[PDB]
Amino acid sequence: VLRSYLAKYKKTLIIVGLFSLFINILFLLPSIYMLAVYDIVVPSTSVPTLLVITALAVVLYFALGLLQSVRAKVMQIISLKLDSELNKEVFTSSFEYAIRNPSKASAQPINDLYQLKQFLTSPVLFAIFDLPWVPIYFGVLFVFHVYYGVMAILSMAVIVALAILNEYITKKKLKESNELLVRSTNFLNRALLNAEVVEALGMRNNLYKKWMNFYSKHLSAFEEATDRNNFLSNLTRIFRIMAQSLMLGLGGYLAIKHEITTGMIVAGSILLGRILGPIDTIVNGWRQIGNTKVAYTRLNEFLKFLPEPKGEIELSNVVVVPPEGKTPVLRNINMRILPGEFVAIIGPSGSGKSSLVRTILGIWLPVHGTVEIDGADLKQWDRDYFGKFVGYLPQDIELFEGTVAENIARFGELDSEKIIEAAKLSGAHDVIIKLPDGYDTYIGPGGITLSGGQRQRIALARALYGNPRIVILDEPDSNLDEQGEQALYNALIELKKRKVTTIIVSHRIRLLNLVDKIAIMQDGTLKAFGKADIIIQKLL
Amino acid sequence: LRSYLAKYKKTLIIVGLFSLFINILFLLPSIYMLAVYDIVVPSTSVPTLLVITALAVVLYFALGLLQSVRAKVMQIISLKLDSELNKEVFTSSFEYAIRNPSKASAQPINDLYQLKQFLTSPVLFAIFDLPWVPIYFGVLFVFHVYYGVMAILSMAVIVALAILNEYITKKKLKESNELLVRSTNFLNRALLNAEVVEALGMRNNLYKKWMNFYSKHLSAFEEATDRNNFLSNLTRIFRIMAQSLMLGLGGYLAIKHEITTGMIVAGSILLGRILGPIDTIVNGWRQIGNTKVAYTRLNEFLKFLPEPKGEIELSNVVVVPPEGKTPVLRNINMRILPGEFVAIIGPSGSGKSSLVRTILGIWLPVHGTVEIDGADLKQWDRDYFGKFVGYLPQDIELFEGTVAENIARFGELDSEKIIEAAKLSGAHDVIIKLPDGYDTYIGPGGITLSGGQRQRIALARALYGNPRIVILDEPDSNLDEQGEQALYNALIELKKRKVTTIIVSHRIRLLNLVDKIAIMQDGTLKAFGKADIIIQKLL
Ligand SMILES: Nc1ncnc2c1ncn2[C@@H]1O[C@H](COP(=O)(O)OP(=O)(O)O)[C@@H](O)[C@H]1O
Ligand SMILES: Nc1ncnc2c1ncn2[C@@H]1O[C@H](COP(=O)(O)OP(=O)(O)O)[C@@H](O)[C@H]1O
Ligand SMILES: [Mg+2]
Ligand SMILES: [Mg+2]
Repeated sequence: VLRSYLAKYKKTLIIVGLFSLFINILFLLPSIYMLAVYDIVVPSTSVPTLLVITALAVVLYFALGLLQSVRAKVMQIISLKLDSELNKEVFTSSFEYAIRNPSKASAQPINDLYQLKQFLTSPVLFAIFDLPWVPIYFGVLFVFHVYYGVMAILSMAVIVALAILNEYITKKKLKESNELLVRSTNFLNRALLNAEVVEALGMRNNLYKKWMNFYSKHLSAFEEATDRNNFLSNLTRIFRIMAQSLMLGLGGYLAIKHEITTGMIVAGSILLGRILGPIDTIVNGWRQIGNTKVAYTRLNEFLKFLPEPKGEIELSNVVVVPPEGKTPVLRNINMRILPGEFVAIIGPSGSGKSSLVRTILGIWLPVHGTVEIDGADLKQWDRDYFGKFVGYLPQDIELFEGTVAENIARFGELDSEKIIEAAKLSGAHDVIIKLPDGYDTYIGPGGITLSGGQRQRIALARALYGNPRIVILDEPDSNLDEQGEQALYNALIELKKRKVTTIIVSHRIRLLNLVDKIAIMQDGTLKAFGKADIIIQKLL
Repeated sequence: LRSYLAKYKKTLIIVGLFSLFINILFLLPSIYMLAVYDIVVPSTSVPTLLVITALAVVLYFALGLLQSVRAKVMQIISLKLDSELNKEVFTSSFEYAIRNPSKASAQPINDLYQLKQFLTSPVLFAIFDLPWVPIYFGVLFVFHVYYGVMAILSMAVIVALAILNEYITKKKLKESNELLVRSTNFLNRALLNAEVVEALGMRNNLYKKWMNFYSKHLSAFEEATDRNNFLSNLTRIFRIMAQSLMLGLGGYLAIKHEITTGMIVAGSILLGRILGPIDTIVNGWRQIGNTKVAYTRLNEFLKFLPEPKGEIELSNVVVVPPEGKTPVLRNINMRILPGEFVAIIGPSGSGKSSLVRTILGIWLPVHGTVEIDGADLKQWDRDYFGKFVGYLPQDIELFEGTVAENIARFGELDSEKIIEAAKLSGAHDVIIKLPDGYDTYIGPGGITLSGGQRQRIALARALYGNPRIVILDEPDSNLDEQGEQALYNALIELKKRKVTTIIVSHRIRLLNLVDKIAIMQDGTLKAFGKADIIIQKLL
C-alpha cells in the first residue's frame, strides 16, 4: 500500500507541473526571436528594434533559465523528503526481514533508494515533465499553416512509434540484466566471506564455473539490451535531424508560394525538434528510466514488511518452522522454565536445541502454540525495550564492526561503569586489557580482527550487559580456552546467586552440577525435561 | 595497468576515422539550409527542390548508419573488454579480500558494470566529436570573419562553466560514491548478525552508528548534484542564447555589405554543434564522474595482480596479519616430517590459527621462509596445490550449494569420491539423514544446517581427495559425542595412511595420537617436541 503513498505525499508535482508549463512557454523565444528578426530584416530597422528584441531575448532567456533552474532544486528536495522518510524504514525493516527471508537479504534497497533519488535529479525526468505541455507547440506550428503540423502529427506517429518499439524489445532483457547483476553481486559477497578456504584449497576456479551460471546469463541480456537500445536511440536522434530537414522540404515546397512568411521557412523546423525533442533525449537515456523503474519495483516489495520481566518462560503446544524451512524443526514443545531457574539443554546436533533457543527469544515465530514470558504472551513485548532485559550469546557469536566498548554496550550510550562490570562478570575484562588499546580496540566486521576465543569472551560481556533478567548462552564454550571457560563458569555461579533465569546450551559436565534442570532434545522434540539430578540418573 | 588493457585496442583510430566523417555529415543540416536559399534566388524549379531534398534524405540514411556502427562497435568493445577482465576480477577478489578484508566486497565487479555502461552511453559519443569541433568552427568563420569571433568568445564561456563544474564536483563525487559503498558494505556485514540484532533489539542503536556514513553520503550526494545541476543549467540555456545571439550579429552583417544572405541561420545551426557536445556532457557529468571513480577503483583493485611428500618446515618466520602493525607470529621455527602428526596447543589468542593460516599460505610472512618438502616459498599454484591439501577452518566455511559440491570443493561431482571422503570423516552417517541427503540445498554458509552438522561436512571436504597435508583448526567446536568420536576415527585412519596432519586442539584423546606437540605463547613457538614428553610435563 504505502509503496506509492510515500511519494504521493509530495503534492508539489502540480506546483512543478504548473511550473513546467511556464518554462515551456518561454521556450518559444528562440522561435519568437526567429520570426521577430525576419520581420526586422526586410523592414531594415537594424539599429534600434533588433537590439530591443535582442535585449528582450537575452532578458527573457535569463527569465527562461531562471524558471528552468529552480525546477531542478525542487526535485532535489522531493528526493530528500523521499530519502529521509524512507532512509530509516529501509535500514530497520531489513534486519527484521533478513530473518524471515535469510536467502534474499542485502543492502540493495539502499542502492535502489539511491537509484530513485538519482532519477528525480536526472535530466531525463524533466524531459518527461516537458511532454505534457507539447500541444502548445503542436498549435503554434499549425496556426501559421496546416501543411506544416501534418508533418508534426505524421512525424510524431513515427517518433512515438520508435519510442514504443524501444521498450518491447528491451523491457524483457533489461529487467533481467539488472536482476542477474545483483545475483552475481550477492553470490560473490557471500563467497568472499569464505575467502580463506577458497585460497587454502584453491577452489577459486571451481567457484568461477558456479558463478558463471548467473553472470553469463546477465551479459547475454545486457548485450541485447544495450545493442537494441542503442540501435533505436540512434534512430530517434537522427530522425530528429531528418524530420527537421524534411520540414524545410515542405517548408520550401510550400514557401516558394507566399503561404508562408520568408522567415517562417526555418522557424517551422525548429518547433519540430522540440516536439520530437524530449522523446529523443528519453530514448538516448532510456536506461535511467529502465534501471530506476527496475530499482523502483525492487525497493517497492521490501517495504511491505512494515511490564518488567521477572524470569518465567513458558512454551505451550509449540511447533516451529524455520524461515524458508518447509519442514517443522520443533514439534509439540511443552516446557515451563520458572524464574531464576537454570537450564542445561543437552542432546545431539540434529536435536534442534539452538532452534529452541531462537524460538524462546522470539527470533523465530512458532506456527503453532505460543511462547509466554512471565505468563504474558510474547510478541506483545516491544522488540527494542525487551532487549535491555535479555542476554544472548549465539552459536556463531556475531560481533559487530566497532570498538569493544560499543559492542558490549550493544552500541548504546557508552557507560564506562556499566561496561566494566559487564566485562568483570563475564571475565572478558582480562582479555580486553591485552588488546592493543584495550576497550578502545577496533574490531573489524564480524570480529575478523579478533580470535574466536577472544570474540566469545567479549560476546559474553555483551550478553551480561545491563544485568538482564533472562540469559540464553548457546554453546559459549566453543573456541574458549581453560581461562575463558573458568571465566564463563564464574559468571554462571554469580548469575545463579543473582537469581537470573538462565538457559545454557552446553554438555560440559563441570557446569552441569549447578543446572537444577536439564532438557534433552532429540529429532526436534523435547525428549526429557526434569531435575538435573534425575536426568543424570537416566543417563547412566 | 588497467589502461594497458584499453591501450591493447587500436580501434580508437577507426573510431577516429568514423567520428571524423560524422562531423562532415553533421554539416548537412545547415548546408541543406543554405541549399534552400539557393533555390529561392533563381527560384530554381521545384523538381530540383525535391532533388536536393532527395540528396539530404539519402545522406541522412548514411549519417545514421556511420553513427550507429559506432554504437555497434563501442558495444562490441565493452564485451571483449569484459571477457578479458571478467575472470581476473572474480578470482582476485578472494586474494584481495584476504589482504583487504576492510574493503572486501563485490564492488570491483560493480565498477566493471559501470564502465561497460559508459562505452555504450550517448555521453561518450559527444566526447569523440570534440577534437573536430574546429571543422564546424571552420565553415563558420571561413564564411564570415565576424562569425568566427563569436565562436571563440562563446566556446571560452561554456568551457569556463564546464571547468567550474569540474573542481566543484571532483571533490564531492569521489566522496558521495565512496561512502555509499561503505554504507552498503557496513549494512551487508551487519545484516549477517541479524540474529542478535533482533534478539537484543539493537537495530536503532546500529542505526545511530550507521548514520556516521550515510549522512556524510547524503551531504555529498546533495551538494554534488546541486552544484552540478546549477552549472549544467548555465550551459543548456547558454547554448540556446548563444545560438540566438548569433542571429543578433547574423542580422547586422546582412545590412552591412557582406555575403551573409541566407547563411544567417546556418551560423546559428553550426554554432549549436560547436556548443553541442559540451552541453550534453555537463548535463550528465555525473556519469563521467562516477565512471572516473569506477575506473580508478577497479584500476587500483587490479594493481594486486612435483608432488608433496608431506614435509612442512618454517624458518625464522615472522608474520604480520593483514591491516595490523604488530606481528602475530614471531620467529617460528619448526619442521614437520612426512606422515607426522602435530598438536598445536596454547592459550586462546596465542596465535594458533595464525600458524595454521601461514602453513597453508593464506597469510604471507614479512620475514622467514615456509618450505614444503623442498625450498618452496609458495611457488606452487594454489589451483594445483589445493588438490593436495585439506583444510577445516575455525569458522567452518561452507558454501551455498549441495553437500556433494561442498565436499568436492565444487569440482566435478564424483559420485564415488564424495562418499569415500564422507565415510572417512564419518560425515556419511550424518549426510544421509538429511532429506535427499547427498543432494541437499545448503544455504549460504550453511544457514540451513546445524553448525554441528556443518563441521562434519567441512571435515569431508577437508579429507576429500586423499590430501597429503591436513590442517584441522579446532574441528571439535560444536561436535556431538558421536561427531567427536567420528573425528577420532578419522584421525586414526589418516595416521595409518601416513598423512601429515596438523590438529589444533587441546582435547585429551587427540593428544595421545598426535606423535608431536607444539605449544604457542604470545606469537612465539614456546615449545615443539615429542608428545609423550610435553604431555607428562603438563602436570
Ligand atoms: N536457517 C534455517 N533454515 C531452515 N532450517 C534450519 C535452519 N537452521 C537449522 N535448520 C534445521 O534445524 C536443524 C538443526 O537445528 P539446530 O537448532 O541447529 O540444532 P543444534 O542447536 O543442535 O545445532 C537442521 O536439521 C536444519 O534442517
Ligand atoms: N584478522 C586479523 N587481523 C588482525 N589481527 C588479528 C586477526 N586475527 C587475529 N589477530 C590478532 O592475533 C591474536 C590472536 O591470534 P589467533 O590467530 O586468533 O590465535 P588463536 O587462534 O590461538 O586465538 C589477537 O590478539 C589479534 O590481535
Ligand atoms: Mg546448534
Ligand atoms: Mg584458534
